[PDB]
Amino acid sequence: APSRNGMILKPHFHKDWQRRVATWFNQPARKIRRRKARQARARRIAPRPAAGPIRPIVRCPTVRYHTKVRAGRGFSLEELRVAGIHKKVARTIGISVDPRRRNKS
Amino acid sequence: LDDLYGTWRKAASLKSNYNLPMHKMLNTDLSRILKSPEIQRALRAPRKKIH
Amino acid sequence: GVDIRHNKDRKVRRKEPKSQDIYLRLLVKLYRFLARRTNSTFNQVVLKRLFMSRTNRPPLSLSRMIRKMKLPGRENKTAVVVGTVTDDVRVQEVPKLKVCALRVTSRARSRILKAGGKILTFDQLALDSPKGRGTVLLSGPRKGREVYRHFGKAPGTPHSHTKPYVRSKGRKFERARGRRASRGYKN
Amino acid sequence: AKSKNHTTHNQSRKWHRNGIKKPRSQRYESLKGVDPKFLRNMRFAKKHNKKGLKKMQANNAKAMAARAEAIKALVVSRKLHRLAYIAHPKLGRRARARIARGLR
Amino acid sequence: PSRLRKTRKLRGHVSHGHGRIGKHRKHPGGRGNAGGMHHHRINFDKYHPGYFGKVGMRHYHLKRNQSFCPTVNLDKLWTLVSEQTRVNAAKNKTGAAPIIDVVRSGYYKVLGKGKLPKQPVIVKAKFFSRRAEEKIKGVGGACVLVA
RNA sequence: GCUAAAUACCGGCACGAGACCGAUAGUCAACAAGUACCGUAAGGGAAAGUUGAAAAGAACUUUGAAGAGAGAGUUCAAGA
RNA sequence: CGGCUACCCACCCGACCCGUCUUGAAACACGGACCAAGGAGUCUAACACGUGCGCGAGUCGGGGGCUACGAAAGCCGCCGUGGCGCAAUGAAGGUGAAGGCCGGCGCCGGCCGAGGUGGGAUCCCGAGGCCUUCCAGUCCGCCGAGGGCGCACCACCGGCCCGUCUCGCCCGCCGCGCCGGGGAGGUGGAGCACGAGCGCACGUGUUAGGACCCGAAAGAUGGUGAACUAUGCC
RNA sequence: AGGGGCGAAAGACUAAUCGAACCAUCUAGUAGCUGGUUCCCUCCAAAGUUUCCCUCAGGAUAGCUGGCGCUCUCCGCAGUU
RNA sequence: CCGGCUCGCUGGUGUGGAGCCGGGCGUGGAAUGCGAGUGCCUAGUGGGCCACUUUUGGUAAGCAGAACUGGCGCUGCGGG
RNA sequence: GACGAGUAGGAGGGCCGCUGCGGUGAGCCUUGAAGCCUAGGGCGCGGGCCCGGGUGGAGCCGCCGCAGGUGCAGAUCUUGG
Ligand SMILES: [Mg+2]
Ligand SMILES: [Mg+2]
Ligand SMILES: [Mg+2]
Ligand SMILES: [Mg+2]
Ligand SMILES: [Mg+2]
Ligand SMILES: [Mg+2]
Ligand SMILES: [Mg+2]
Ligand SMILES: [Mg+2]
Ligand SMILES: [Mg+2]
Ligand SMILES: [Mg+2]
Ligand SMILES: [Mg+2]
Ligand SMILES: [Mg+2]
Ligand SMILES: [Mg+2]
Ligand SMILES: [Mg+2]
Ligand SMILES: [Mg+2]
Ligand SMILES: [Mg+2]
Ligand SMILES: [Mg+2]
Ligand SMILES: [Mg+2]
Ligand SMILES: [Mg+2]
Ligand SMILES: [Mg+2]
Ligand SMILES: [Mg+2]
Ligand SMILES: [Mg+2]
Ligand SMILES: [Mg+2]
Ligand SMILES: [Mg+2]
Ligand SMILES: [Mg+2]
Ligand SMILES: [Mg+2]
Ligand SMILES: [Mg+2]
Ligand SMILES: [Mg+2]
Ligand SMILES: [Mg+2]
Ligand SMILES: [Mg+2]
Ligand SMILES: [Mg+2]
Ligand SMILES: [Mg+2]
Ligand SMILES: [Mg+2]
Ligand SMILES: [Mg+2]
Ligand SMILES: [Mg+2]
Ligand SMILES: [Mg+2]
Ligand SMILES: [Mg+2]
Ligand SMILES: [Mg+2]
Ligand SMILES: [Mg+2]
Ligand SMILES: [Mg+2]
Ligand SMILES: [Mg+2]
Ligand SMILES: [Mg+2]
Ligand SMILES: [Mg+2]
Ligand SMILES: [Mg+2]
Ligand SMILES: [Mg+2]
Ligand SMILES: [Mg+2]
Ligand SMILES: [Mg+2]
Ligand SMILES: [Mg+2]
Ligand SMILES: [Mg+2]
Ligand SMILES: [Mg+2]
Ligand SMILES: [Mg+2]
Ligand SMILES: [Mg+2]
Ligand SMILES: [Mg+2]
Ligand SMILES: [Mg+2]
Ligand SMILES: [Mg+2]
Repeated sequence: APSRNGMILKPHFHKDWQRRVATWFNQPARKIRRRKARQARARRIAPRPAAGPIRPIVRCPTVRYHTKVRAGRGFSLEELRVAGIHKKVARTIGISVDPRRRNKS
Repeated sequence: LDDLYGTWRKAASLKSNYNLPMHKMLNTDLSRILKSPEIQRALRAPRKKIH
Repeated sequence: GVDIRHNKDRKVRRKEPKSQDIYLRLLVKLYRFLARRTNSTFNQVVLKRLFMSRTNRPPLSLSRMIRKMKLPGRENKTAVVVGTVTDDVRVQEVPKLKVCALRVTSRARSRILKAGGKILTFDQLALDSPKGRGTVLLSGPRKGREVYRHFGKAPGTPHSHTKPYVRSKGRKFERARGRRASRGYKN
Repeated sequence: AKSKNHTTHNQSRKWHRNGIKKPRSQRYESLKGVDPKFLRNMRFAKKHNKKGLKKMQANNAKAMAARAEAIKALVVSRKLHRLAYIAHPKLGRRARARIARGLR
Repeated sequence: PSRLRKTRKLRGHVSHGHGRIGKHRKHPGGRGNAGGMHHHRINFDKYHPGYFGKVGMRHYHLKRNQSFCPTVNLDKLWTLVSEQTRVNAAKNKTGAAPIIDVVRSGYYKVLGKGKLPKQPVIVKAKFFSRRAEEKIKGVGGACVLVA
């Protein structure tokens, strides 16, 4: 029985949603757990960078974001061979490598 | 404190963009405001004769 | 008994603000005294607009006050807005202004001061002018809120341009039956 | 399970409780529903009103001068009445002054 | 809070603010939007016109990035660049005009709505409206297209 | 065909906390509780906390067979 | 001696037992021996409206990261990605929101520049006047015939944007083409026409959830019974 | 062994349950139909009527009502003549 | 009412009509009474009944169905 | 100055009532708190509240804000007597 004026609504509560509901009461605890693991990792690799290896310059694919530059997955093999860095030693010295990247530019 | 919350004319140097909230009124002394010649001159005669 | 109907025997008008802001109540006290002890109705109108709620005093933009103070005759007057003076970015040159408002945004006041204006609150406005002489009282667009698009004659009715309540404007949402002359009828 | 069909008993009282108000007549009624050809003629007249401005201004100036020179060319009982005249504040001030002197 | 709700003042009244003749039953009018075509026809026609039926073509795999094209107006055009750019261009005597790269700001299409101040500009956008371009030409300026 | 990490946890071990509940409440169960008890069986399934600081739990006399009284005594208090 | 009130008794008047359904209840209508304890519009999400606060054409760290109560609190800004708003219309290809005047040959240079009318709270000017002996006389105020610029807002007339219909004449070229653009007049739009939104909190109403509390006749899934009884056999 | 068994056939018996046994779960199944719906005071104050519905014990929608206000005053309106 | 423009509509006729400006007239042009106007959210209701007069079916009905007004419902009090 | 009815229903004021939380009363309290009884003194229209007397032996309340599993005469209401 809808009222005089208002929206028509189609809530997705017709299933047994109460049986499967996730609550974030452990959010601060998980933040602390991530923080402690991150610090433990950082002190484990004493001189190595905390953020890990180095990732390449990459611009987003879609038209909406082709004017912005983000972080990449890894340096392409063509880029590595131009730089004179072996594909097996780059990861050892801390360079992210993924062989699937092409270079059309 | 001044570097934390900023001055009236200087914004906070440690916050990204913050400044002290401006007062809705400056001279809060209501009695002093009322008991001044400027306002009292432009007033009507009182009527304190209870009928 | 009496043949008196009490449907409207009680006025619905306000007598005090519905907010606990102490600064607003102090200004209310000041203008209460001025309204009851002066013969000028300007204070009474200011007192009423002080009593009015947030939505009844929409934020008057800088462009509106510039255009309204640009009218001939009211040169170097005092523009008084009971609401809020907000910065408007679609304007380049700001003349010297005499602004009296409850609050002005951080960059609007900077723009006016840079232009050479002066912003004074109501407590100092009373000292400058008890009766409000040499002042122009301005109000923002009270119908400017988006909710007024939904009010009036009901939608889906001939000669009624009312925005319907749609969860998402799009192709499939309330476009077929009552909107077209093909799928049934159109109003 | 029969029941009564139609009733109009309390409706008049319901109407008059809020009053059967006539529509609020307002000046300059809208022009919807008029003959489109006549409407087009009116819109064209309002569109081309601007060009006939200088002649209108001159005629208004001549009329104003005509009226300006025209205006230049043109340019119960007595005892109760007396007591009311005295009792009047503005016009009885001198009479009250004299009767005050008369008492002295 | 439940302290200020109406239920606190409904204690002592039998019907709890729901009527005595027609009791507050569970679902007297069906569940949700039931009977929109049958017994809620008046409401769904007086308040939701066009609700029933399909219209238009169907776009199966729709991606918002292809149609992504935010627009800006000429009144806000000068707001994108700093104030000192405009004042220096106005003060400039050699006739050099500032270049406004609206793409860097984040708008692809430029629409000409507001008054444009009398000052030469070079608007470097992705799309232009006819009135926007003619306003720029009329005020004195250039339009640069980029991909 | 293999592969940690970030991810899920009302079973289990050991923990900390609560704007929660306070013995008709809160788990069915604060106690010899999934016990007593019923059904052939699958299964169903309770009620039930408060002596006193310390038993100092009332020596001894008296009627009655005794239950149980009348004195006396312990205890700040047997109106514990 | 005073104490209406709270204990009992006596008298006069009134006085049918509560709840609920019903047009109509004290009803020969249903529930009700009495007492104690428990007991029924709560919570999540969405929307709308109104109110309070902050900021304001911006607004919001809700996710992540840095530093007993504290699982709090503060900070990030080249973590505002993203949501909402700032632009609508069309099914879509798409398009996407004032103009007028002057001089030269539809085009070039310059000027004015972002509607009009009626009602409009307030504000501005002022024909005179507000007396202490009387005259001229100034300064500070106050009232006022009349005249104005007119907030918000209402009504109408205009104008602009997108779809569509009709009548049309022009304009541009890197590829003069089944090319692209422009006018006037009607019409449809949840539009513009000098912002009003965003976040949080409160109240109300509706909805989906057990959804104010108790209540079925039923349906499905998986298991237990021939120790009574029905029947066959030994 | 349950929509199955068995019936010299009564829809009879199938553990006091048979025109479809018992137990647990789905399940707090749905109910336009009954019952109940908890403190005080103040103020305002109704309808059983129009239209539509496989609609008649119900709803949606107008009407009646309340609340919140807002724009003005010290011209307008009227169950009247 | 008085002048002056506009019109692509209609025309012998500055014809018709409409629109837009300017100017003037306050004894505020029946009585009486009353401060009005306007915008949002919204419960409950959607089984009625009775009475004067009008009136349909039925002989008639504390019958059934209509119209105006007033009541009961929602309402106590004095009288019957 | 005028007015005071009221079912369903709506709104407002509660220095009406219960539980817990943050503040606050140099708050109360074994020289006696909560609870309970009382032919006691009262106040407030009313929700209810403050003192007096008896039992009790260990916790309790006022004000400003916050939160709710917050008020019973019924429901062939549940448990117990
Ligand atoms: Mg309803
Ligand atoms: Mg990382
Ligand atoms: Mg009376
Ligand atoms: Mg009212
Ligand atoms: Mg009630
Ligand atoms: Mg009832
Ligand atoms: Mg109902
Ligand atoms: Mg409901
Ligand atoms: Mg049908
Ligand atoms: Mg694997
Ligand atoms: Mg902790
Ligand atoms: Mg117990
Ligand atoms: Mg107990
Ligand atoms: Mg228990
Ligand atoms: Mg017990
Ligand atoms: Mg005991
Ligand atoms: Mg006990
Ligand atoms: Mg004792
Ligand atoms: Mg004891
Ligand atoms: Mg009697
Ligand atoms: Mg009943
Ligand atoms: Mg019923
Ligand atoms: Mg009956
Ligand atoms: Mg009764
Ligand atoms: Mg009887
Ligand atoms: Mg009976
Ligand atoms: Mg019954
Ligand atoms: Mg009985
Ligand atoms: Mg109780
Ligand atoms: Mg609001
Ligand atoms: Mg969205
Ligand atoms: Mg609503
Ligand atoms: Mg609910
Ligand atoms: Mg059930
Ligand atoms: Mg079925
Ligand atoms: Mg056998
Ligand atoms: Mg078989
Ligand atoms: Mg048979
Ligand atoms: Mg069956
Ligand atoms: Mg239930
Ligand atoms: Mg009343
Ligand atoms: Mg029904
Ligand atoms: Mg309600
Ligand atoms: Mg009914
Ligand atoms: Mg009916
Ligand atoms: Mg009848
Ligand atoms: Mg009734
Ligand atoms: Mg009545
Ligand atoms: Mg009566
Ligand atoms: Mg008689
Ligand atoms: Mg009353
Ligand atoms: Mg609690
Ligand atoms: Mg007693
Ligand atoms: Mg002890
Ligand atoms: Mg009871």
